[PDB]
Amino acid sequence: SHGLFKKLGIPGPTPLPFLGNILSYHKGFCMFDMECHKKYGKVWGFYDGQQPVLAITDPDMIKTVLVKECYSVFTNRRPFGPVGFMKSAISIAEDEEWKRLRSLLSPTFTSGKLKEMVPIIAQYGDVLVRNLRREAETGKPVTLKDVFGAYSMDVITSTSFGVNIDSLNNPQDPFVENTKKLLRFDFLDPFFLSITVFPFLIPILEVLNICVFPREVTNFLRKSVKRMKESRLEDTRVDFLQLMIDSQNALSDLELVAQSIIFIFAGYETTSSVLSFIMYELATHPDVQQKLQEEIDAVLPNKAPPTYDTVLQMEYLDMVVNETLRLFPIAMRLERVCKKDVEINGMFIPKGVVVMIPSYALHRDPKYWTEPEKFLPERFSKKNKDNIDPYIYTPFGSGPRNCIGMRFALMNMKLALIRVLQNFSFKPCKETQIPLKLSLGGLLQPEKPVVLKVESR
Ligand SMILES: CC(C)c1nc(CN(C)C(=O)N[C@H](C(=O)N[C@@H](Cc2ccccc2)C[C@H](O)[C@H](Cc2ccccc2)NC(=O)OCc2cncs2)C(C)C)cs1
Ligand code: HEM
Repeated sequence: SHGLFKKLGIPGPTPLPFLGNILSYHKGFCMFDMECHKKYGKVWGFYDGQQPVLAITDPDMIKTVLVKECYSVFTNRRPFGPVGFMKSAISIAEDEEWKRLRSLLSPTFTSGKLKEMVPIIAQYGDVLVRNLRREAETGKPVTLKDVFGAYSMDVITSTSFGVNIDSLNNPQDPFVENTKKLLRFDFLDPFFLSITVFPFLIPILEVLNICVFPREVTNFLRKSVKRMKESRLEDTRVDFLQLMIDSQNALSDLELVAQSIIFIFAGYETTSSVLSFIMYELATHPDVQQKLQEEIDAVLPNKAPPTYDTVLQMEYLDMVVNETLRLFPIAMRLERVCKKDVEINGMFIPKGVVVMIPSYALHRDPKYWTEPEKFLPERFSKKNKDNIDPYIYTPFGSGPRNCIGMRFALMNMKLALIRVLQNFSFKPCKETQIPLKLSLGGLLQPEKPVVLKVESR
């Protein structure tokens, strides 16, 4: 296996027996991707254990695997460990299975359904400002992840299940406590390092009922979803939950739970993380924060409530969101398994190979971005906008397998940002880590929580 890239004429770091190039992930795989792009150029290959991983950076080639040949050859993501029943979760499912889950869940975020959620989200936006104002009162340092996380949990559960768990008023909320423990992918943990280097273990762990997701956490989610499912079949809004309930009358019970777990995690974890990164960038760039507040005041004079339409009018807010996602992409890498031998744009790719798009590296690539390490919202303005390649910058992925919650995530975060900024200003304090350093974990997260001071306007 370790002689594949050598044989095909593809550059790459020399692999070690059994480990492949996995030890290079000691200072984060993003740095590894950066160094490989600089050292080897437009394409290179490395090995995760025995698994060949081909990294591509050419726009047209990226478009070919993410869009053109999605259903035909690059249909699924890389298997990543024992998943138990979560094998049915849409993001983990493959081929035809994934195809039906996709069409089934697709109606969830139509433009019409998104608009209906605005007032629902607003209730939580109001509680968010209230909680933050308390922090502004005491003047104590604020851990963004907690407050923004509770807001995110409340929003995803209400809009998806029509149930208000009121996380914004219950700090030890079991939903957040459990969800934040759902997946702690860490290469320093022997379990995750082992299954990544030796995939043959996966089948064995599945028999043993050993899962990457803690049994205690999934049990909790399973019970929680059942409860909410009941409250709906017993009471006298077509939402995520309804869509799945309707299918049952070919979706099985655990299967419905599997999708629910994906939505809860994405709505809570992924959303609150990006909000934290955005507020960090705003606190360390007062001119950007000041300028953003002015746009909001101009569009919504005297703290007027935001609306679906006015959210879309805010050009700078959108430039700020996009720029933060460029520097801190939750998708540090995008991947597709090559499920059959094929050539694309002049390059041959053997079956079984994992094709990887080093997003984090491409976003900081000194060919497409001047001053790549700088937070400059202007690069996304109408003027410079069209000069950004649609396949170099894909924070939500692209093609048939892209983020199904993209429009909801952008709308929800923007609603939060608006309410918060039309009431407060965030400033860095003593507990604020600057520069901000990312953890080496599998998911996009800073090493120490982002802490900031909130001041009332
Ligand atoms: C060595 C290798 C295995 C590793 N790769 C990475 C980066 N890459 C490329 C990944 O595909 N990492 C994977 C991942 O994020 N997979 C994903 C889609 C994706 C791809 C790239 C960037 C962001 C989202 C999806 C995985 O099926 C998971 C599994 C899961 C279920 C419940 C709670 C947490 C996780 N599904 C979700 O996390 O959906 C949540 C979300 C929805 N939108 C953004 S995240 C895994 C490790 C789970 C980190 S470690
Ligand atoms: C700012 C927040 C978010 C970001 C940055 C984001 C980003 C991504 C990315 C990069 C992928 C991988 C796509 C690919 O491989 O091409 C993904 C997949 C997915 N996301 Fe998100 N996401 C976010 C929020 C959400 C939310 C809130 C939901 C749902 C409510 C959601 C549901 C999904 C699903 C189900 C998938 C898998 C799609 C499939 O396999 O068909 N995401 N997301």
